[PDB]
Amino acid sequence: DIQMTQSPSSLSASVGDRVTITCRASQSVSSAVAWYQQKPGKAPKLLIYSASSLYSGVPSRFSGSRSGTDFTLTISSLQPEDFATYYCQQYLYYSLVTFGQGTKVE
Amino acid sequence: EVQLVESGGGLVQPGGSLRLSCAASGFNVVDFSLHWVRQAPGKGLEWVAYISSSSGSTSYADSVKGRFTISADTSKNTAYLQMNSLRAEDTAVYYCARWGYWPGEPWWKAFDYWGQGTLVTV
Amino acid sequence: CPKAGRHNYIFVMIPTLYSIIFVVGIFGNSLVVIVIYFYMKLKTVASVFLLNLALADLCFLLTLPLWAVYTAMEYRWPFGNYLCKIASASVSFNLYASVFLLTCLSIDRYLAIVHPMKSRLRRTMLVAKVTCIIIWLLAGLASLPAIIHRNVFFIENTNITVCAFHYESQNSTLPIGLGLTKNILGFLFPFLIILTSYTLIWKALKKAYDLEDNWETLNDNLKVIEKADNAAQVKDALTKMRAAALDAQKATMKDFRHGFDILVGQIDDALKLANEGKVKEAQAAAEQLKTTRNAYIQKYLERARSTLDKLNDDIFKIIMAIVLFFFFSWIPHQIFTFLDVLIQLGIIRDCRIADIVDTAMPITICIAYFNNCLNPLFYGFLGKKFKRYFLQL
Amino acid sequence: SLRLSCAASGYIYRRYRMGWYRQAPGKGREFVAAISGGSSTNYADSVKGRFTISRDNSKNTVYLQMNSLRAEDTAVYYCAAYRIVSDPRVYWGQGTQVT
Ligand SMILES: CC(C)CCC[C@@H](C)[C@H]1CC[C@H]2[C@@H]3CC=C4C[C@@H](OC(=O)CCC(=O)O)CC[C@]4(C)[C@H]3CC[C@]12C
Ligand SMILES: CC(C)CCC[C@@H](C)[C@H]1CC[C@H]2[C@@H]3CC=C4C[C@@H](OC(=O)CCC(=O)O)CC[C@]4(C)[C@H]3CC[C@]12C
Repeated sequence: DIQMTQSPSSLSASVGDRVTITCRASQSVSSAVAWYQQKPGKAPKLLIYSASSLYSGVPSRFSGSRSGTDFTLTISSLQPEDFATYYCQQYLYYSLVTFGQGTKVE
Repeated sequence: EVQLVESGGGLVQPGGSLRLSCAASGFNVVDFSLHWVRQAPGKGLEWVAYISSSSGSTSYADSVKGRFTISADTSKNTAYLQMNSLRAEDTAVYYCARWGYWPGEPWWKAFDYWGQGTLVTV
Repeated sequence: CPKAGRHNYIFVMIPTLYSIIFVVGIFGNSLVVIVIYFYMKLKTVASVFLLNLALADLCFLLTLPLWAVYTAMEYRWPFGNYLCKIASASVSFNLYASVFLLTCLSIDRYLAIVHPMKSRLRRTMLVAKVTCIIIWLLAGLASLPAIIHRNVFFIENTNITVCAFHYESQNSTLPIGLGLTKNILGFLFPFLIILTSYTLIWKALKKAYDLEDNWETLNDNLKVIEKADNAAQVKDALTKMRAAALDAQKATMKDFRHGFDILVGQIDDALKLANEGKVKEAQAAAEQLKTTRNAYIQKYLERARSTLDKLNDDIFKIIMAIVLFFFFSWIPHQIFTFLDVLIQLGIIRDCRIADIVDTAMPITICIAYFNNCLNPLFYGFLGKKFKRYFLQL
Repeated sequence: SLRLSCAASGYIYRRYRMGWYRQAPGKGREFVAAISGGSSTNYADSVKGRFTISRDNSKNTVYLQMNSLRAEDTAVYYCAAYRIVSDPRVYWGQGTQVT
């Protein structure tokens, strides 16, 4: 039962700004952390897998890093389409999946 | 192309039974582990259950164990989620996702493809 | 501003301190040479370079001490012109020889720690001797300007005579070139090479520690699985086991990654039985993780434990202590050599700073002379502490 | 008779003691005159009275003015700039062999 905590419950930002979202894990989960982006009324879309690997079809602005237990999602060039809810995930095992709480960006 | 389609949702009285489904296309269920992620209205995503068309390792969330029964039918290339004894906390939108098996990069990709989701209200 | 002076205390403190440095350093370096040549024979590349470093320090302590009497009474040099040349070339000779030997020591440590098998043994001792020959030749050839140009110089009408550097041009680029090679080739490039070598050593040390630390988490939780029966504690033990296996696989090529692929495969198999409410099968399935440890991961674990043991060697602590102390003792000299080389070029035109630089250069030579005396004290760590037996005997 | 000059650099002129040395076949470099460097003008034998060393703080040049030029005064005159304190260095200029 690894609990994922997301630091910013909300993050107001302007177009072209750089935002950072941070995740923390109860235990060590290696790099088994994925980042999602859910727009209202739509299913989430995977952005970064393995905590540092950009998914195919995703703009290179998105980035992820891991420093031990702390996982950070960073976008350096925010765009009008970046305004969505960004979730966290630890996927160390099939039955051990826990998501974050959400980082609605406005 | 790869696509997951959910069906079988609706509105039922509390304590009722529902039979959710997750159709698949563009990939096989044998080489992918199909999960069920639930998002309560106004809340975040929480994992519910998962099934394998492989040997058959299944699991459920601690807050949902005993009343849910996930199943897979590789002949029809779809996964089902049996629901019974539904409580008021089970009202949410259920997404079915896919997740590769451990050997290789498919496991590291997490829920690469999701489904449009189906709404269940009790 | 032209009228100044700080020789009231310099002319008395330095000569006594110089004599103390001379005696202590000569005794310590003689002991270091004696132990490195008889108590622990020249069977390693590191001992060959360390013996050469001790010999270079002995040469500096034997050919400079005429500077102690040169500064003892004013700056008079009532010695031979050859003595002035061989006492003024010794600063450059010691700097270049010691810094080159320290770079070669860092390179040897890098090779011995992070390329255990890429470097042979028979072909390195000869290479070490040839490198020492080339280092001594390079240090001697880089001290040739101080032999050709340094000369005795009678001051005006009075009989006071000094060992002066004779530049046969007012706008001569030799002082700038000599003072810059002493900064670049004598300090900068060797320091960069040593930093790269020690960072690459640290990078491999971190990778070796990561594999063993992550395997320790795998080992402790394996014993927890056997000594537990509740169908629950097995799950948390494997949860920490799976994460450790994934983290260890990131250390490192195909065989190493493959070996950890079955390891996480067995962990998942144990979690499948643990999630099914079976403890004996979960405990039984967790036992095969030891069988796959020997097949693939054991050969990589030993290469990591051995690498970490090399950090605990006395020769590693001594070499890095010598390297660090050398760059701390010589950095006052290179800073003021760069400060002085700027004044000649006209980059800085300030009388106040010029007096500071002039009064600081004798102290910088004093500090660099102190490095040779404190080097043999680092050897008093362990293993080489058998010199106490030799002294009593 | 004639006057010699020494176009020194700015760094040498400010600090170093600039003077004249003389060399003839059969003898080494013997001191003649000196100026600047924080000390007073120093003169050698047989040149104390006749030879005059001057100063120019604008053109960056020291002049050795000699008027008699008799006996065996003829030799090669070398301009030296020595800073004794700290590391002694001597900056020898181009020689000039007089008649
Ligand atoms: C100032 C310049 C022009 C000359 C300086 C003298 C060098 C030619 C001397 C001084 C120190 C000597 C070194 C001192 C110690 C050793 C270790 C020595 O190793 C052994 O005794 C074991 C191997 C063997 O049997 O040759 C090999 C020679 C070497 C590098 C010596 C080679 C000759 C060196 C470099
Ligand atoms: C004016 C002077 C006194 C300033 C200090 C200079 C030296 C006395 C210092 C500088 C670098 C120091 C060394 C830096 C590193 C080490 C390694 C250290 O051993 C380890 O490697 C411990 C850590 C580990 O094993 O990971 C023991 C102390 C030692 C020799 C230090 C001893 C003291 C040294 C030589």
